[PDB]
Parts: sequence; C-alpha cells; structure tokens
Amino acid sequence: GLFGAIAGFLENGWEGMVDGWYGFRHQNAQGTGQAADYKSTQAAIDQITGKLNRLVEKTNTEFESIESEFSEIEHQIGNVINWTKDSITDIWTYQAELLVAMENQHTIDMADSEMLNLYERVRKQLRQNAEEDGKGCFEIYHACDDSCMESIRNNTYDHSQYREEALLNRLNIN
Amino acid sequence: GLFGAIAGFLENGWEGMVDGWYGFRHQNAQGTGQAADYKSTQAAIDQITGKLNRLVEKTNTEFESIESEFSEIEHQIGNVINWTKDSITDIWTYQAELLVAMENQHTIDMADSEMLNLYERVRKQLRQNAEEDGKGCFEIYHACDDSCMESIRNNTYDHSQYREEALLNRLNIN
Amino acid sequence: GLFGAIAGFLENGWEGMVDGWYGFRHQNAQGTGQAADYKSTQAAIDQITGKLNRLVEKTNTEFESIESEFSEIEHQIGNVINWTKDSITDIWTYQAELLVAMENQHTIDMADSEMLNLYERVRKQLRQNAEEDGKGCFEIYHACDDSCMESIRNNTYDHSQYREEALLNRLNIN
Amino acid sequence: DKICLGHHAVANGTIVKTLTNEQEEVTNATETVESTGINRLCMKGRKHKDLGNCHPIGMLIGTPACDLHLTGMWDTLIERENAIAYCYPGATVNVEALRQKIMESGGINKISTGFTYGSSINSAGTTRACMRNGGNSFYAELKWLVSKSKGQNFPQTTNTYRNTDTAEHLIMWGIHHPSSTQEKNDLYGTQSISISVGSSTYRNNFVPVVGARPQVNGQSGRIDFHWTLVQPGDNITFSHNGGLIAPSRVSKLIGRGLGIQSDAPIDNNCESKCFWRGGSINTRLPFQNLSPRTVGQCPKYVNRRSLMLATGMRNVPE
Amino acid sequence: DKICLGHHAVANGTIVKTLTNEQEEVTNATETVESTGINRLCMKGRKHKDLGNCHPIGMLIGTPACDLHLTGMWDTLIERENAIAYCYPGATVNVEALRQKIMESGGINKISTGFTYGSSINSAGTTRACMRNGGNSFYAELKWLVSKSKGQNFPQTTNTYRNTDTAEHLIMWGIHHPSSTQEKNDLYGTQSISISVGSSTYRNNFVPVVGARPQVNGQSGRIDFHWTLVQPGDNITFSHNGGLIAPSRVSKLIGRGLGIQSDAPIDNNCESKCFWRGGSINTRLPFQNLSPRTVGQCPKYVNRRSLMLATGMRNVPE
Amino acid sequence: DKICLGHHAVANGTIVKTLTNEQEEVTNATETVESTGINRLCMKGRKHKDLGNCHPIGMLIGTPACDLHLTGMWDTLIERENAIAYCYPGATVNVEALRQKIMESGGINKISTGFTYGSSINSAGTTRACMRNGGNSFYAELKWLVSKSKGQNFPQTTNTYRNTDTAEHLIMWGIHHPSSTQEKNDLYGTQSISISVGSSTYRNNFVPVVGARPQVNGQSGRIDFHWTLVQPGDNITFSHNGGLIAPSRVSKLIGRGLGIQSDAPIDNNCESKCFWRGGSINTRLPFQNLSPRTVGQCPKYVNRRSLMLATGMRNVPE
Ligand SMILES: CC(=O)N[C@H]1[C@H]([C@H](O)[C@H](O)CO)O[C@@](O)(C(=O)O)C[C@@H]1O
Ligand SMILES: *[C@@H]1O[C@H](CO)[C@@H](O)[C@H](O)[C@H]1NC(C)=O
Ligand SMILES: *[C@@H]1O[C@H](CO)[C@@H](O)[C@H](O)[C@H]1NC(C)=O
Ligand SMILES: *[C@@H]1O[C@H](CO)[C@@H](O)[C@H](O)[C@H]1NC(C)=O
Ligand SMILES: *[C@@H]1O[C@H](CO)[C@@H](O)[C@H](O)[C@H]1NC(C)=O
Ligand SMILES: *[C@@H]1O[C@H](CO)[C@@H](O)[C@H](O)[C@H]1NC(C)=O
Ligand SMILES: *[C@@H]1O[C@H](CO)[C@@H](O)[C@H](O)[C@H]1NC(C)=O
Repeated sequence: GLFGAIAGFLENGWEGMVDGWYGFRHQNAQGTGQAADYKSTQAAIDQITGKLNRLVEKTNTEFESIESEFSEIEHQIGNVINWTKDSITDIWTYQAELLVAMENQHTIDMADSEMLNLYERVRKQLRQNAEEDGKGCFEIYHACDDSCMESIRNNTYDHSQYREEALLNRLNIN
Repeated sequence: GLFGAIAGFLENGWEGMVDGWYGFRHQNAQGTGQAADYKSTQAAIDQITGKLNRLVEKTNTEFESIESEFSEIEHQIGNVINWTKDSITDIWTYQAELLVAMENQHTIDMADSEMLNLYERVRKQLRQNAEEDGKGCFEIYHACDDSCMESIRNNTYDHSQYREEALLNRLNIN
Repeated sequence: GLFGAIAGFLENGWEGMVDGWYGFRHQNAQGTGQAADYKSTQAAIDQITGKLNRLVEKTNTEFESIESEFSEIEHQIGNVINWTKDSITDIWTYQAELLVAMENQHTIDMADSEMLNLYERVRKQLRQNAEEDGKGCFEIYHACDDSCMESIRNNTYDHSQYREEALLNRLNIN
Repeated sequence: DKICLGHHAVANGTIVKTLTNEQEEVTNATETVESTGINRLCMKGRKHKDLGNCHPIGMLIGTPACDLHLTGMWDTLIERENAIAYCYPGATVNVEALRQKIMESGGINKISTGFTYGSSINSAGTTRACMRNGGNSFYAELKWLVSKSKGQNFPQTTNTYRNTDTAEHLIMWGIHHPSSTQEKNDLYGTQSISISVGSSTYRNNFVPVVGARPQVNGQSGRIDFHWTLVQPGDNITFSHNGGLIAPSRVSKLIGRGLGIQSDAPIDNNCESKCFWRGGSINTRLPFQNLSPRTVGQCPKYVNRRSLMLATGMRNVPE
Repeated sequence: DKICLGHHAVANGTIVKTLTNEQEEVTNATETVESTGINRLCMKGRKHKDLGNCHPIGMLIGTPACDLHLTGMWDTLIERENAIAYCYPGATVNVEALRQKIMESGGINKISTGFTYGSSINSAGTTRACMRNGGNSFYAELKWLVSKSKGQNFPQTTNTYRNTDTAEHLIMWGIHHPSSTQEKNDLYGTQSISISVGSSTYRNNFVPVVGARPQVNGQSGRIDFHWTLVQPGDNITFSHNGGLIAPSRVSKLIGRGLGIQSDAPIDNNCESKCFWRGGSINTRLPFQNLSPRTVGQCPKYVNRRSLMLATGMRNVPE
Repeated sequence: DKICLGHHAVANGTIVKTLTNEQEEVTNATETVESTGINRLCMKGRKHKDLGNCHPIGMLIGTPACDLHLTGMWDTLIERENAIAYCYPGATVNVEALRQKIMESGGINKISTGFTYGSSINSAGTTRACMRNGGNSFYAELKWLVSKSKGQNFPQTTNTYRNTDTAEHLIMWGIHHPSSTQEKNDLYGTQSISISVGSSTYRNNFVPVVGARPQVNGQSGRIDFHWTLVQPGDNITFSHNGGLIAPSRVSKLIGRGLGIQSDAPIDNNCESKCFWRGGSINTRLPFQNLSPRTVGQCPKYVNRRSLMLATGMRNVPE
C-alpha cells in the first residue's frame, strides 16, 4: 500500500497484540517481550473517531409528504414526482457509494502511515547503533536489556551511551 | 509529487522500458542491463483496474419520459420540469468533474508510492553494502556481476556475503 | 500526520520565517543563519493555486423562476417544488461540506509531503558526512562554513570533498 | 539483539470496498445504511392527534366520524387508511391540495358564519347517510338548505360571510346534484337553479345537475364540495335559489405541524423525527434502505443493503 | 558498480485534470463521458409495437390509422412524430395524463359495452373525415348518435356500462360541438341538449355548444373526448339527449412497458436499454453527453465533451 | 556544526474541517460560501425594463398603470411587488402560466385585431374603475361592447381575427359577469347570453353570470380574462351576443429575456448575472447562503454560514 509498511515490508499482523494497534517485539538475553505503543495507536484511533463523527452529524432538513399513501395522485404530477425522487435517490446512492470507497481508501492508508511513522521514529532514535532487517526489525549491535528496550519504546534511548560499543560491533572489530 | 520519486528525485522516465512500469538499470564490469520489476508493476496496474471496475458498474434505475417530444407540455409544469432536470444535470457534471479530478490525483500518487516502495525494498536489501546517489541509484561498494544484479532484482541478495568487502571500500582503507 | 514531518518529528514551526513555507536554520563557527527554500515553497503554493482555480471555475447554467415571490402558487405544485428544492439543497450542502473536508485533508498532507521531500533531498545530498538527530536536524561531522551551508541550501554540496574528514569524525577510528 | 515493529490483526476480519479494491479485508468496519425501522409511531415529546377513521377533509365539513376532530392544536397529525371523508356521497374539487394544507397545519379553529334564513327555507335538511347518535343528521359545519314547503320554488337568497379576523379563513361549501327530477323539484322547485359565490378575489357559478347514478351509502344523489381562502377584512357572498349546501362554520388553519400517513400503532414511550407508512426510523446513520417515502428529518434513502465503513487497518493474518 | 531504479515513460502522453492541476500529463487515460450514440431504435429481444402514424390516444378511440393497433401486447411502445389521433377534429381533456398512461402499459384489451339504442336513433353516424375501406366511417370504438329523422328531437336515453371484471377499465366518450344551429337541429333537434355521466366515483355534465370556427379536415365541427377509470364492480351511467358520442367498447391497460418517442428507424439486430428521440445508447460509461432526455436504464447526462480518467502515472519524458 | 529543516507558522491560525478533524488549525484559509449580497439590481450591460407598479399581465390588456409598457424590447424584465394587473376587478385563467410566459420574453409587439361593430353596439364603454387623465376609461387593448340601445338585446355578432404572420400571437379577451339582473339587462338585453370562441386548436364557450359580490375598485361586477396562442396562418372566431370584452389589439411575445421579481433599487453602474428578491449576487465562489430562490447564473444555495477551504499547512506554533 501507499506507505509500504502494513501489508508491505511487514509480512503480517500480530493477532496476539490485543493491547493496541502498533507495538514492539524484542529479543535479548533475558528473553522475549511485547508492548503496544500508545501514542501511535491513539493517533490512528482519533482519526477514525473523526470520520465517524462526520458520518453521524445530521442535517436539520424536515420534509413533508408530496405523495399520498391512501388516495390517488394525479397521473402527470405523479410521474414528475417519481422521476424526481428516483433521480435524487441515484444521486444519494452514488454519493454514499463514493464516500465509503473514498474514506476506506484513506483509512487503510493512514493506518499504514502511522505504522511507518512509528518505525521511522525508532530508526532515528537508534541512529548508528542499529541496522534494518528489511522486515520492520532493527538489529541492535550492543547489549540491550529489558530497561534498554523499555527506553526505546518510551522514547528515552540515548544513542551516545552505546555508540562506541555499537560501532565496533558493526565494524566487527575490538 | 507526494512520495518524492516520480517527477521527483528520479530525473525522468525510461521510454525504452516497455516491459513494465517500474524497473532496474545496472552497470558493472560486464557492461549495462535493464529489466522491469513485475511485482510492483502488477500492484499498480491492479489498482487502476480496480477503479475502472467501479466506473463501469451500473444502476438498474429505469426512467420513463416526463417530457413529450411531440406535443406541448403545459407551461408551468414544463418550467418546473426544466428546473429539476437542469439542477440534476448540474449535480452530475459536478460529480463527474470531481470524480475524475480526485481519482486522477490519487492514481498519480499511488504510482509514485509503488515506485518508492520498490526503491525502499532495494535500499534495505543492500543495507550497508551500498550508498544512495540521490538520483534513484545505489553505488555498490563491491563487484556485482550479472548474477549479483539478478539477485537484487529477484529479492535474494544476501548482504552478509559481501559486507566485509563493501565496508572496506566505503571506509577507503586496505 | 501522513508524512510524519509537520506536526510530526519536527517539534514546531518557525514564526520568524515570513520568507517562505519551508527552509533552513544552521549553526556553525560563524554563528547562526536562516534562509527559506524557494523551490519547495513554490511546489506547495502552486498546488494550493490549482485547488483555488477549480473552486472558482464557474459552470452555470441560467435558471428561471419557478416560484412567484409576489403571488400565490397553487398548493400542490408548490409542495412538489419545495420538496424538490430542499432535496437539491441537501445535496449541495453535503457536497460543499465534503469538498472542503476532503480538499483540506489533502492540502495539509501534501504540505507535510513537500516538507519531507526537502528533508530527504538534504539527507541524500549530505549522505555519509552527517547524521540525523530525529528532530529534523543534520549533525555535520566536518567543518561547515557559510559557503558550505549555502551550498547545502543551494543543492550543490559535494559530499566527496568532506567525506574523509567526516568519516574520521563519525567513526572515531582509523 | 533485535527490536521488531508491528501492528495488530484479528481472526475474523470484515470486507469493505475502496476506490481500488472491491473485497478489501480490514480489522473492523461499521454500517452506514440503516436497515432496521420500528413498526410504531414514536410520539414522545410531541402533541399529536390520531384521526382514527376520521379523514382530514371531514374535519372541515364535520362528518360524524370527525366529531371529536373539528378543532384542536397539534404539532403532528396522523391520518389512517380508509378514513372517512363523506357520509353523504360526493367529492371535493382539489381534494389533494386541501388534504395537504390540513396535514401541515398545527391546528384548526372553527368560526360560525352567522348565516340566517327566512321562513320559506328549511335549513335542517337531514339524511340517513349521516347518522349521529341514532338519528338522521348532516355535516356538522354545513346546512342542507331545502324549501320549507315541499315542491315549492326555493327563494332567491343572499348570505355574506365577513372575515373580521387578522388571518385568512378556509371556507367550504357544497353543491347538491339530485339523482332525479322529482327529487330536485321536491327540494328546490321547478325553477332554473343557479349558485353564485363571490369574494374580492374568488368568483364562480354552480348549477345542480340531475343525473342517474349508482348508490353510494344508499344514495344516488351527490354533493360536490368547493373551497377558498377568504382574506382578512374581505367578504364572501353566496347568491342562490336551491342546491347550495351552505357553510354554518368556517375554518382557520393554525401554525405548522407534521402530517403522517400510517396505520402503525402509536407508542408514547419512544421519540422520533422520521416516519413512513411503516412506522418510525431512529438512527444516527446518514442513509437508510427502508423507504423512499418518508416525512420529517430522515436519513437519505439509498438502493443498497449495506455500505461498510472501515474503522480499522488492513487485516493481515499469518 | 551501480544499480538504478526507474519508471516507464511514453513519447505521446495524454492530458488529464487533477485536484491541483488542470493540465497534468500521464502515460494513458480513458474517457468517462459517452459521446457516441446509435441512430437506430435497437429493438432486439423486445416485443415491440411501432405505432407508425397511429397516435396512442387513437388506439383507444379507434382512429382509422390505428386499426392495426386497437389491441395487442408489448413490452415497448413506440410513438412517432405527427401521429394521428383525430380524424374528425377535436381534442381530449387531460390528454397528456392519458398519453402517459398508455405509454407505460404492456398491452390493451378491448371489451364491448353492449349499448343498444332505439329505432328513433341512428347509431351509425358517419363522416368523410374518417375514411375507412373507401367509405365514410367513424371512430371504431365510439358511435356518433344522431336522430334517425332529420330535424327531429333526439330521444331521452340512458346507457349504463357494467364493469364485471377484476381490474379497472378505461372508458372514453365524446361530446359533439356543432358549428351551426342548423347543424345542431338537423342532428339532434331544437331541444335543450345535455349529457350526464355518473358512476360511484365520477360525475360530470356536458353541454354541446354551437359556434363558428375554422375547418380542420374539412370540418368546422368539433368532438371533445373525455375519459375515466371504471373500478371493478362499478357501473357508469350515461344520460343523454343528443351530442354524446357513445362508447361501443372500453379499454383495459395491461401490465407495463417502456414508452419511446423517436423518429429513428428500427433495428431488430441490435439490443439496448437506453433510448432517446435520436435513437439508442449502449455504453458501460457512467456518463453521456448525447441527450438530457432519455428513457430506460441510462448513463447520467453531463454537460461535457470529455472527462479523462488517468490509467497511468505521470509521464516524465527526456 | 549542524543544519536544521523546518516550516513556517503564524501567531493566529484559522480553523478548518477535515475528514478526521472538525477543529484543525492551519496557517491560512479562504471562504467558499458567499454571504454578501448587493442591495441593488445591477443592470449594467443589460437592456432592461422596470415595470414599476405595472403587472406583466397588465401589459397585454392595457391597464392604465401599464401605459408605458404596452410594447418594447428587453433582455431582462423587472416585476415589482403589488404591481397592478386589473383596474376593473377580475381574474385571469391560468394566470401563473401567462405571467411566466411574459417574464421569459424579450419584448412585446401589439397588432390590431381590426374588429368592427354595428351601430347597435357601443364599443366605447368605459368605467370609473379605469382612470386616464382623471376621467373614466378602460383597458387600452380591449373594448367593452354594450348595446347602444339600453335594455335592448345586443345583436348576435361574429368577429374573426386572422393571424397573417410567421409567428404565434397571444390573444386575450374578457367575459363580463354583472353584479345584478338589472345591470345585465341594461347592458346586453333580456336574452340568454353566450360567447363562443373557436380556432383550429382552441374552442370554448362562456356564459355571463349575475352574482352579488363585494366591491373592488368601486365595482361588484367582474371580468374573467382568457387567453390562447393563435398559430401562424390560423383564424380564431368569436361568436357572441353580449358579455364579450373584445380584443382590439393582440400580443406577440418576442425573443427571450430574464424575468426578475425584486423590490431592490436599480443600479446601472454594476454588472451581474445572478438575482433574487433582495438584489444581485456577484461572486466567484461556487456556493452562497443568501437565498434558495435565485435567477440567472448563480452559485448553488447552501445551508451553511461558512465553509473554509485551507490554503496552507497545519499551524504548529512556538
Ligand atoms: C334534505 C332532505 O330532505 N333529505 C332527504 C334525502 C334526499 O331527498 C336525498 O338523499 C337526496 O339524494 O333522502 C333521504 O332518503 C335521506 O337521505 O335520508 C330522506 C331525507 O329526508
Ligand atoms: C410512481 O411510482 C410508484 C412505484 O414506486 C408507482 O406505483 C406509481 O404508479 C407511479 N406513478 C405513476 C403516475 O406512474
Ligand atoms: C423547457 O426547456 C426546453 C429546452 O430548453 C425549452 O424548449 C422549453 O421552452 C422550456 N419550457 C418552458 C415552459 O420554458
Ligand atoms: C414552500 O416553502 C416556503 C418557504 O418555507 C413556504 O413559505 C411555502 O408556504 C411553502 N409552500 C407550501 C405549499 O407549503
Ligand atoms: C364587508 O361588509 C361590511 C359590511 O357588512 C363592509 O363594511 C365592508 O367594507 C365589506 N368589505 C369589503 C371588502 O367589501
Ligand atoms: C351495478 O349493476 C348491477 C346490476 O344492475 C348491480 O348488481 C351492482 O350492485 C351495481 N354496482 C354498483 C356499485 O352499484
Ligand atoms: C382564415 O381565413 C381566410 C379568409 O377568411 C382563409 O382564406 C383561410 O383559409 C383561413 N384559415 C384557416 C386556417 O381557416
């Protein structure tokens, strides 16, 4: 899709992440872990919320009847009315069809977008201390324990703290 | 453009590539080559086919005549009919105009994005073995024969196999 | 937002730049400076201009009166007319609302896009001589004077000139 | 050591349409077209009048079925099917324009015409077609004028209603068309019969016409009803010599109201702003597929069972 | 050693509109507005009736030009310009409503009225303005009632049509308006002429009026046609003493069909669902600029020669 | 050493709506809905005709208020509130159809009927209801025919207007309806009274009817006005014996024009193509919320005060 992450270079979703929309999985010496990212999940949710609010805002226009349910309508005027109403109906079913198709397109792509934006945020955090998988993972070239992992998700990772160790490992030297 | 590649950092298109929409041009010791990427080309084409399919679906709305071609319409009802029809035509030409302008904007941008996605995929494939031109090229810091070029286009390039050589060439020390 | 820059990894805008839409702030030995980028600013403005041109293109369609202001309308035909006019009005109000909501979403995202495209351009130009801070800045690992900064804004910066010194400062080895 | 970025997925996704794809699967979606309506008339918060078997036209002329609906105030008026307009058979000119005017009013006041008639006139003409409390009666707002002496010529007479109010008045009257010459002669005499009605803005003439025809409610005679609006300060004059079914009261339509045609049971518990033949429609959704004929503030009608709006990202399981 | 990413371009690009650019060049595009119609009425697969110079009203009253079209079944009905309804000059009251009713039917049955007339009545009134088989004739479904003895008074007569069927019946009749007193007296006598028509839902009276007027088809007389629907199980009664053009048959409109007005020739070899005065439209495109006046299942009319929809990326040549 | 990328911002940003945000702050925005109307009728560039207190229908029959508007050429016609159509009180059949037809014309010519009358007829009848130069007059384009011989029977007369032109003509006439039996007898005699009007396309009969009525402009008598179009080559014939208000001239509607109903002042220095009761609208904006009743080339009416279109990026202040 538009941003290349969701249904893109990320091969699939995580059914086990019922905690949020986007998130992290890590692996170090202590083992594995999973945590949802709140900010990115919320940015997407609030946008969906916006569309639903627009969908559900109502117009104030009150209409009266121009067709009797119980007594006959004169034939010519009746034909005019049927023609007008069907023409109005076609317009509205066209518009409804378009609204959904267009909105769905935008919804799908903005969620891809928020996924990518999170990915980019982490990439720049780690700068020269990690390398990209190509599959949405970063290989970290230093000892990253559960607190270091947490500081990455929590946006407090200080790259300069590990840069020396990391660069030597990326160069494969001592 | 939205995604920066087509009519962006890519100078121009390749007229001599009738093989597909997106593709590769390489240069090595054995000389030059060209090949189109099938996956990215079909991804774009499929989306355009999708729009064409939506353009062509039909409503089953039967209309009858409310304007006699061959006899006179009473003047007042005639003026109401003219007003309604013209109002409706104004809506549809407005709708028709907007559909095309909106669809075309999106079509151009998704095409831009599929190009970027291909570029980005290649970028992560090579990881530390190549550097970016800024013109859509990757300068490769190791010997890439025709089989190596093929491994890149076919998504099977193992970066670890050439990393040692490429690093030395990028740091310019031997 | 969609492209992650404006209201994204860029903390905020610059009120002091009344010179254009996008631009540069540098820090060097000789101090600070600020210059707007013309090419990126105009890409965005031209696109707003296109939107305004479509808004303003006029497609009438003369209409005549079907409702006397100064005399009574027969009641049944008058109700038909009222129902028709209100229906058309609901349609136009809906489209006017949709046009603006839709165009506005695209307007802000394309602006974010042009910002990212400038950023990416600078990144690729500087290639191995600088690193990203994640806030939209490039830390430059070589001495960069006014002529050097002005070359970055001008899109003429030659990376090969400073690379050796720059790799030296980044890698802190050799 | 490595850190991996990802997004969620669910087991059972939903299919939605996009510009480019007809069968796109997402994590969640919500309906945009209401298919469910309530088979009742949600009247909570609104002062409504159920007319039962009273037809709106009958409110103006005073058909027995409408005796409890000759006057009132309402913001919603409910007309039912097979409602009765006519006790004595007949028809109204421009009946539908009249019905619509009534069905968008917010009430009806009645005001007496003050018409009086001389000794040679029997103004209490009565018929078995219009029963009231076990007795032969007639339209409550009208009087069937008939010669007091059977067979004699109905005298030339003039009656003028003066609108002295500040708002326009709806006046209705009837023209009797006897089914036979004997009957016409018995009621109005052998003379040539003419009825003139004239205000400042309206004028028309009517002539009772004898003619054989089927019995409706046991009568082959017919009454044709006519109406007009009398402006404030204006007079309307009736000049006649037999065959006039005269107004004894005149109507005034008051304010505005919503008219509904439905035989759906009233529910005073629920509120609604949208109605149709089949009841009420309560939704926040912008579209519905219940009926193209609705009144009130309604979702637009569309010819689709379902239009799903995505509320989640692309579903990608594995 | 290097590898470059890129995209295709063409020599000949096409210009489209976008939200931000009126003149954007892309590799390919395709039309959304149909410009090409068909100058023929594509009637393949439809049971059609080409009325030729028979006007639809003529089908009901039996104008000689309509003899092949008094009855039939069809799913589409084709009316041509300058089609004939009236051999003897005149006009039909509520004409357009009647034409439209006929033009949305799927056939017409005719059922006899059974009207008989005494010997003092010549029910075979005939005219040179309605030729048939080389002889003076009259409307097939009607009868010109005239006094057998010239100058003598047309007798007082009554005729009642009984609808003993399960669907409504369309009945038509005419009133003759002579252009002279002599003419009037010759046909009907010196008496006062009146025609009364009554059923359970219809009543009306008609008075033949003598008056000088220009000749149409040689005749300065006029016949005005009237019509209503007789509901099932209802009776309609004609009480007359001259000037009534009596119905010998009534009509029944059966089912539904598509009404087309066009002077385009028929092609039984092409199929279509969309028609207009100029013929047919066959497209998959959602829009057309041929006519704002179409019938059937049609693309929406828009005021544009061309709206191109991009099917390729930006074209960036060098 | 470093270089930073950024975008601008402003202190005071404007709020706009997007698909996802009802309150998004951007750097600039522009209105799409016009709220400003002009309180004048901008007639620069157009050849107009301000009717003042002359009603368009008064142009055809020649009411004194319309003396300066009996003929002319225009591309826009301006009608004002309370404009006068009648001096002698009455009404016109199919009045709104006629008004609209005049209001979309681009001019009017008057052509004489050439009607002549026998000495037994006074054709110069006149009334205090229509004043010219402070004295009794009548409709300029009509003649009130009355027996010269008071109480004596109006002669049975025939008048025929033949249209010798290549275009249809609008012919109007009146029928007098007296307010008393004495008034009737004095003007036309004691005989039965009929007016017959026939062409190739039109025929109708009219009978003057006596009736007591309120006085309008001093009169309780009335005149019903009637009209048709006489086609080129056709003749139309009036047969009558009292009560015809006869046409002395006939109308010819020329070209097309824009009809405006408004009481706004005329401005000859401003141009415009969109009008409503309150004046003119000059905008480039596609929408307006001034009025759902406009004429000419107008923005579409919308139910919103404002719909701001972003012309800048998100405002992110600091
Ligand atoms: C006004 C009047 O006298 N009403 C009489 C009517 C009329 O003569 C016919 O209904 C006219 O059609 O006939 C009755 O049988 C009826 O309806 O009860 C008796 C009643 O006394
Ligand atoms: C109008 O449409 C309804 C069906 O929706 C149909 O029953 C009715 O007959 C139509 N009216 C006319 C005059 O054809
Ligand atoms: C309706 O529009 C048609 C086509 O423009 C025109 O010929 C006709 O005169 C109009 N009818 C009226 C009553 O103005
Ligand atoms: C039509 O709408 C106008 C404007 O609200 C109103 O004044 C008028 O009375 C309506 N007409 C009818 C017949 O209800
Ligand atoms: C109505 O009648 C009264 C007297 O009954 C009279 O004073 C008044 O002027 C009349 N109104 C009109 C409009 O004739
Ligand atoms: C029609 O006439 C028949 C026979 O005269 C009769 O049985 C039937 O009831 C009549 N129908 C009506 C509605 O009067
Ligand atoms: C009109 O009258 C003239 C002379 O009276 C006659 O020659 C012409 O044929 C008539 N036209 C019609 C249509 O009757």
